[PDB]
Amino acid sequence: VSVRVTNEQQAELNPKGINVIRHFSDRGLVVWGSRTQKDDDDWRYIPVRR
Amino acid sequence: VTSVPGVYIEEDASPAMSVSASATAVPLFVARFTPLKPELAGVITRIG
Amino acid sequence: TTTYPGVYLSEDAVSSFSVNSAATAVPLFAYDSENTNTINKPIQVFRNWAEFTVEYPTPLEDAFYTSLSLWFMHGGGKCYLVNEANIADAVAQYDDITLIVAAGTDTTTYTAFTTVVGQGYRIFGLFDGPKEKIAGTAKPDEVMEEYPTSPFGAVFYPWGTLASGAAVPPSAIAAASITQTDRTRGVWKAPANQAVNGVTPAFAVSDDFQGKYNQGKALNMIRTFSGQGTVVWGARTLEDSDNWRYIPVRRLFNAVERDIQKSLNKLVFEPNSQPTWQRVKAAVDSYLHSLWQQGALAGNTPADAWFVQVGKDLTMTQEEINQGKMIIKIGLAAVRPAEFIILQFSQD
Amino acid sequence: TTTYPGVYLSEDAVSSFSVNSAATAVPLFAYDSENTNTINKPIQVFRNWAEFTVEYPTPLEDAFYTSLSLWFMHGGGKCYLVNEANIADAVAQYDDITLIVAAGTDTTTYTAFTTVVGQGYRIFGLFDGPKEKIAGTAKPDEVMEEYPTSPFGAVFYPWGTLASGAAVPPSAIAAASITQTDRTRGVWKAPANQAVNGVTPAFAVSDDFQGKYNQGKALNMIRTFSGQGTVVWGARTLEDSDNWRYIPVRRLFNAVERDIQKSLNKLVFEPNSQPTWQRVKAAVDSYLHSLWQQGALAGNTPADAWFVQVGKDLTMTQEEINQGKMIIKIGLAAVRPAEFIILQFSQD
Repeated sequence: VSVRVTNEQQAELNPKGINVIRHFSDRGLVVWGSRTQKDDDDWRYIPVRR
Repeated sequence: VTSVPGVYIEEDASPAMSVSASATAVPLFVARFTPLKPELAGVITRIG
Repeated sequence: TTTYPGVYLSEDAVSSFSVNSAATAVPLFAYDSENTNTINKPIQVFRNWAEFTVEYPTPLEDAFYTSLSLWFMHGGGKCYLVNEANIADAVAQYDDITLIVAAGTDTTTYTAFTTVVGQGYRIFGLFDGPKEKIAGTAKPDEVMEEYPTSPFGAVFYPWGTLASGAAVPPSAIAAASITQTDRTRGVWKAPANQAVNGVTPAFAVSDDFQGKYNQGKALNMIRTFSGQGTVVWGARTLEDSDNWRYIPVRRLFNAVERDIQKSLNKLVFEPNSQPTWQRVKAAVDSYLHSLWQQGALAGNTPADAWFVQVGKDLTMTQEEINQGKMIIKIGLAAVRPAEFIILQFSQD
Repeated sequence: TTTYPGVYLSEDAVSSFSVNSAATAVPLFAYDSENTNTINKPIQVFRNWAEFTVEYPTPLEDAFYTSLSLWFMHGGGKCYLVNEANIADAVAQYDDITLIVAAGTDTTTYTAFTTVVGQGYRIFGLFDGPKEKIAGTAKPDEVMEEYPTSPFGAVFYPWGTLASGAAVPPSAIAAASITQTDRTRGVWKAPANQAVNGVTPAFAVSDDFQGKYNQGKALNMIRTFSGQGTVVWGARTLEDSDNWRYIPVRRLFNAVERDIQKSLNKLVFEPNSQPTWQRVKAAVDSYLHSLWQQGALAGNTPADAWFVQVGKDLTMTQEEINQGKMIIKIGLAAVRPAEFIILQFSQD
């Protein structure tokens, strides 16, 4: 990745829902989080929308 | 309390207690003695 | 998709899963920052006795040199060595630490120990005792406020002396007793009566000086008997509550979840439905049933020994399913050491 | 609209809603404006121990350096640090502040504390005690008029001394006891018997000097016992009225509304009709029922534990509906600590 993100600012970016590309040691890069933009309980998740 | 999805670990804490008995013995004596060291002058001392 | 005519084929979507056992013993040791006869590198990784000798060619007298030489001599394995300012970093990275021992450091070690407990890393340290010769005239408590009260750790007083060379801090002696225990017979049995070799205690304690230090806190003396010698004695943690005593019942719960949490990382973001709930419930109890026959947790009719439940209205009702949460609860009753054996005679 | 022929489709208009739990602990600390060994920036934001060390490389002796080092060492999280002239701005912006502690500041802190209470921000501070050694000969009251009487706050006298370094103001010691409480078991239980580690009190108080300072106001001493050590003792707020004592029953009402007020911001300007009234009434009690099984608020037949009502003529009659108002009222009975335990023997 270009900039290395850590868990303590994952807590801030996982609300106001935007997703994140993470890096792990054992399995390498992985996508993470599956939340859409607007955050009522109607559709907060990618698959329930799709 | 939970923001990053991950997996979280958690336990149930409780002060759940039981009662066990001690012994009704081992008094103290307040007679006069002759101690050997000056720190044994006026403090309670355990004798086995 | 089904665009063109011909022969298509699909395969299965998801397969089974289960948990992998353990490692149960990877310690990191207590280097000293002001020490000279050593490398300025903070973090070293040692795997066996071979590279430890080529790095340290001369026999030294320092507390860390006498500690690793006592770890490897009773078996041992992959052990680390970090300075006393970087425990809070080394635990959060290497993902396999179990023991934090103190090789003759007390002041700045107790702060870094309770730091990584504060984030909940599920670790179990073990500490040193006072230096020499409690006189036993009085004062049972004032030697015990300098130790952080927590269900993680013990003190191991009598300071074995290692009649070959210089003194050995007793965290190394206690850590050697765990190594030949989990390799021999499980982790639920206490590092309690397995003997160590080549180490003699410097003092002869008593039969009754154990007695007044058995309540409140957990001095856990090292006492030599006739026949079996220089053995450890007493497995007790710092509190006296009826949930958390008995060091092996702590390490049983400490190692029964670090393999479930390691395995369920590949099951997140899975659909929270009915075929998931009947698959985790059928995968956890197949690990506990392998652990009940081995004598780790006691009880007949093995529905009585543990319980696992996961559902839709017994737990995690409809509104917190819409927030994505998937909560479970399992509970099990472990074994406890038979520390006191009383026996009654009669006539009938 | 239905202009042209063809296949149209619509979807649902409104969906369900529910409240999200809490944060329960975000403190801002008391910087000193005249201090030199520090940054001239008024507002700093610290998230964990990592950036605090790279900002402050040397160990200092000031009251704020000894306070944050005691916060992070017992766990802790996202904590702020503002100067003592800008509390009234920092609370109104950052939308998550819970605690206002005093790191050795009294004079200008008490004015800025009662300022943000005056707008009704629903916050809970906690203060320091007197400096050293109430002689106990006389004068139970004259040490207690310099503290602003309000149902928000406590004083925590005995000034723990932190035998590693210099002294620690007791607001940091009290704030560390809340951190390992809400993470362990809820917020309705008092920061009362959970032990802290690495801090010894400078004084030995008494058994009975607690007694004459337990009425009127709430000295709430820090006393060391045998076995468990250096524990906090007594959870009492500044007034003695039978509605507002017992610090955990204040924080229960303080945190049961900051999640409802946060959620209902997306429900304003909604039509004040019949399908609204039966939806808020069915969404609030589904949060209280999750809170009744957890042991937060006590009572059988959970219609007795709380009540929720919303309607057309039981509340908010026709004329104040025409002004737009939508008023509700809910009421619930929380739990209280068992501060006094008396037990009676007899013969029957």
